Amino acid sequence: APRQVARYRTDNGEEFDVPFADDAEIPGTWLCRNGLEGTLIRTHWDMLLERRSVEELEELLKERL
Amino acid sequence: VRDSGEREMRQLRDRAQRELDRLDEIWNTFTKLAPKQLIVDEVLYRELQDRYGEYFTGAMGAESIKKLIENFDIDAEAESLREVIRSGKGQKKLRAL
Amino acid sequence: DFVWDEEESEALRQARKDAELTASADSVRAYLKQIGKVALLNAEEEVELAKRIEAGLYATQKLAELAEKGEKLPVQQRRDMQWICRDGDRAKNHLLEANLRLVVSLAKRYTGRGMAFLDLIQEGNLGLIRAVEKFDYTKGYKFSTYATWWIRQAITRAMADQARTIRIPVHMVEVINKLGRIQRELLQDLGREPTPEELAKEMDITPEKVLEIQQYAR
Amino acid sequence: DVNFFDELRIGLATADDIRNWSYGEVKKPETINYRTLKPEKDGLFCEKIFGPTRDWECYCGKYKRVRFKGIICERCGVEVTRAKVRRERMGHIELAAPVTHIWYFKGVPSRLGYLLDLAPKDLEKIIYFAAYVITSVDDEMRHNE
Amino acid sequence: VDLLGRNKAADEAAERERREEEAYAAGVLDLM
Amino acid sequence: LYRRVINRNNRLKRLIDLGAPEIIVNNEKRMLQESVDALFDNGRRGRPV
Amino acid sequence: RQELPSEPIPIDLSDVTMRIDAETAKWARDEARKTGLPHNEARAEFVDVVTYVVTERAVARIGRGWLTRDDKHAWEKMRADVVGELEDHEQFNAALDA
Amino acid sequence: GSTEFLPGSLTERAEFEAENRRVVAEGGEPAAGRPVLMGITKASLATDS
Ligand SMILES: [Zn+2]
Repeated sequence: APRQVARYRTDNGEEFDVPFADDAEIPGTWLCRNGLEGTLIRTHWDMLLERRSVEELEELLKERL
Repeated sequence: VRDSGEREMRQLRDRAQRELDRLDEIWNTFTKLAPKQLIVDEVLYRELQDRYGEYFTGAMGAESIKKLIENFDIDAEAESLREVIRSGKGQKKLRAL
Repeated sequence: DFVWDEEESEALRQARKDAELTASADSVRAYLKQIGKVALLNAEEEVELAKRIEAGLYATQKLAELAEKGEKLPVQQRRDMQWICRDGDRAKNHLLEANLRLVVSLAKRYTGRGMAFLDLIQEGNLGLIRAVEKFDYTKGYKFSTYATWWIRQAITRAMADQARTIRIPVHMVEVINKLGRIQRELLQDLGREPTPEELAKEMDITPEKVLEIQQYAR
Repeated sequence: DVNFFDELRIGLATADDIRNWSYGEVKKPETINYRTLKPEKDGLFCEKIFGPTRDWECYCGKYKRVRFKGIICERCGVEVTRAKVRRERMGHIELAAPVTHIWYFKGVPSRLGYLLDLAPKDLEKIIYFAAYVITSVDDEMRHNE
Repeated sequence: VDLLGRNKAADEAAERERREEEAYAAGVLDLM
Repeated sequence: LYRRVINRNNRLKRLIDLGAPEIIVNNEKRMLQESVDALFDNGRRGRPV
Repeated sequence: RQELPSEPIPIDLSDVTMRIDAETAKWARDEARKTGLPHNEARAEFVDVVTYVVTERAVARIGRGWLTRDDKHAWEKMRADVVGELEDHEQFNAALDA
Repeated sequence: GSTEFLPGSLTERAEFEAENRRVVAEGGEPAAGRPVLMGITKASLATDS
């Protein structure tokens, strides 16, 4: 088959190759062999807002200052 | 009142004396501190940190073992063991082997 | 008091045998040493801590907005906001530190059923993390009683989870199999589930041993 | 080439060897999919890591027949290849904290204990977070101060 | 000898030690 | 066993993200160590899973 | 030859600073003598009795407030931990041998 | 001597002689060895593979 190639890099300094088909496009970011995300070469606040109107929080922060 | 005093004056000074001896324990532990020594008393370890943390490094877990291995020098221990084998006898020599 | 009857001798015989594992997860002693000592906190101090926590969370929200959309106030005010977020983090840490022994005292009730004491303590600790995330100064409760429900429900969920670290002893499997067989036979012939007295009668053991062995069954 | 299979050597693998063997990091505790019996993405049976269960069958179906070889699908990362690769392709898990290997800690004699001159009881206390060990001391600073 | 008897653990330790040094003497220590 | 190891590792990552105090974090580390030991040689230490 | 402490002997458990005293030594010696075995055999009973007394006191101190004997499983495992720590305790063993 | 052999360890006679001749041809003291008679069971246990 006719083919193509691309490459990706990760912030640790490692680089990886990926063959593709000729009729294939290229993603911009890729989960590499390393397992990291590489580049082509319920949180507490969610819980607090649920039980608050932010004007209460604005007053709460204003008191701190 | 005399009996109450014989309890009070005794126990009040005794607790302070025990604390004063605990300070000597802390200093004597610091002066002989060396790598690979275990410290199990959390009070003693915390006091050692609070006083002299910048002079040493303690840790637990497999990460502490990794740091010990990094600091390890194979040749020195191997040659020390060889020196021991041709000098000691019995269980000491056997353990060295 | 002083007693050295045969039961105490048998207990020490068992203790020496159990002592063959050094860092046993069933022992909380090292964990207790690691907790250290922090005083029990009254309602006013706990609500103060919760107030600081929520203030720090809101400060984090606004600081995150201002870190991106510009509109940054001069550095002198930004420094006070930078102080508020750190204060909130410290308040959360202190409020969690205050209840580790509560987690321990809640966990001690579930021991002997298969999970180690320290694993139950970890589940209770995570229940406590859940508790601090839902606590509310508006409701006005003592944090201990409120977080007790979260700790115990987390412990039950871990216990009632199909995938768990059940670590039954090697020296109990045979007697548990015998217990199962005898209970099955007694159920089939008696017409009803056997009371531990009948089981003890059949197994030639004291009934409280029946009640102890039955805890490992699942 | 079995004609040059002359000796077999064994040794300790380092983290870099484990990372070089592996095709990808297992991220999720998932099994085969309960909903459809397909492998989960990033699970212990992930096809993107360990290869496709069925020959030359792309996960997203953009390549599905024998004539295609070796191509990575740009949309799901699975390689269009023979299924036998699932018997040979290795994975790995990246630990957030170091762990000691049980063979070299447990089992008399204690390899780690003998290497570090640590009694097995003390090493066990250290490893399972029950005691503190002093790792290094700046001896000269203490000596002068 | 009857009044005092023998200490079991000390005898066991002496036995295991004796086996260790005898294995060393025989030159087959690493196999035991 | 692999599932248990992955669970413990992910929860340890989460706890380190949450900024939990060292006691809880390193208790989870102890659990991770035990899970890996069970993965390699289950019965070698103490009582097995 | 079955001596008693002249003054209390600090044991210095890592967390509870236990001690063995005249009353405990006297009572353990009486139990060992009652056992009727030879001296080098009743030594084991003496060691067991002293270990039991020290261990129970130590666990009662560790379990202050939050732990009681009705927590049979937690109590027994805590006792096992303390016994294991005592067994390798050099100072405790040296005192008993004295 | 001047070899890498561990004292007290068992060594194949051929390897022993080979390393001794290597070191003595390189100025080192050859290792000293004592022949040991072994039963077929212990000889089997002492295999090199
Ligand atoms: Zn695809």
